[PDB]
Amino acid sequence: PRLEMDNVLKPPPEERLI
Amino acid sequence: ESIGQYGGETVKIVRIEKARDIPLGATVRNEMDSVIISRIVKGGAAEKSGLLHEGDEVLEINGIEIRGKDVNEVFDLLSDMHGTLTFVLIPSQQIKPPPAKETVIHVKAHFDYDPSDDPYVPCRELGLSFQKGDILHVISQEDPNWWQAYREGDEDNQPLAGLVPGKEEILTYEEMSLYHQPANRKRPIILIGPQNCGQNELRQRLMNKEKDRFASAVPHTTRSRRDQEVAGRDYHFVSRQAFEADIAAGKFIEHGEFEKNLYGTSIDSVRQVINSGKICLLSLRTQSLKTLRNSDLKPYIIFIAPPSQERLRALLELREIIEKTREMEQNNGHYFDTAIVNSDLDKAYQELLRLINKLDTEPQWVPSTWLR
Repeated sequence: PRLEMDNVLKPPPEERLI
Repeated sequence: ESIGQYGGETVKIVRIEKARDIPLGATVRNEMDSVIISRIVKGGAAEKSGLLHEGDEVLEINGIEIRGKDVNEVFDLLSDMHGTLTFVLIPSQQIKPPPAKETVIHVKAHFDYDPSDDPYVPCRELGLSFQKGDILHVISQEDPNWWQAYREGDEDNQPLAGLVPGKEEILTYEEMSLYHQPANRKRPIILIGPQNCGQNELRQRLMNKEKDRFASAVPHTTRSRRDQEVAGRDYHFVSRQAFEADIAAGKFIEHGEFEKNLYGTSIDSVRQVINSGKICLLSLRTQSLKTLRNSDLKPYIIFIAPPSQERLRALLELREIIEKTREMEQNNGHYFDTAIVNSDLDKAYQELLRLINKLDTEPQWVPSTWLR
């Protein structure tokens, strides 16, 4: 398996308003 | 203003005015230790200046080390800042098209949306609520999954746009047509749903227990190729510019970032697997289903779900069950063909296999647009 491709499946980093 | 660095790259210095207790209108996400400008909100100082771009890394602001900070710290910090803000940036490597005239699109909502009930909302502070019949002024669709919009009748001086779901036109009845899976052109089996519901497990169990039938689309990466890796089968190893160009050219089904490198599955990657006579196996985030269905890949999407809340408690940390079931309330889009309630992997696998096998003998209903 490709370890990296399983990671990008996880939800993207939350954003925060500046 | 630009300054060259001894070891690193060339940095970019921009100056934007900030008003006390008034946000610039830009959002930041953490990618590893880095702080990245992830989104420019219309109606703020950040947008008007045109000095900040999506993908810009923030190294320093007014002498403060920003790199290494959690975005929650960056949030608290800029909330307490005002006056001229001097940014030190590693300029974005993304490729946005030449500035188009601001095109507004006015829509009427036929569904209710409360962003506080949305787990997927990228920046909760920017969530814009609306009800059936509300008119929305969609200022930006640059992000197909999150449109920037103002709601007509919003009594407060906004002044920033809000984020709303970027749904395609879903009708009440969608016209369907039968499609027989050709013998030598298998439909890509695509799995969606919550994270820890054994989805990744079921894939590998298919890829291994029936190695001859299934295959995986060769993804792209910006990561330099390693020693025991082949430039053909492991990844399509490309430069960051090439990857960024392909992203803009709509060449990717889904792409993400892992450890300061980009990874993604291209449309051609899947179309090549289809043409081999093998079954393409692919896990996607529900978000990426939009790009997927708009191509002629004729995918067969299977929803992988956990059991009920009570049945989940029987099998079972606590923050995980809350997250799954919350994602399950949002499954109402129903773009998938069939759902599989994974309680036992062996029970789920056999049902999964049975579904995949049945495509050989039994024709399926697809949107009529796929055949016409």
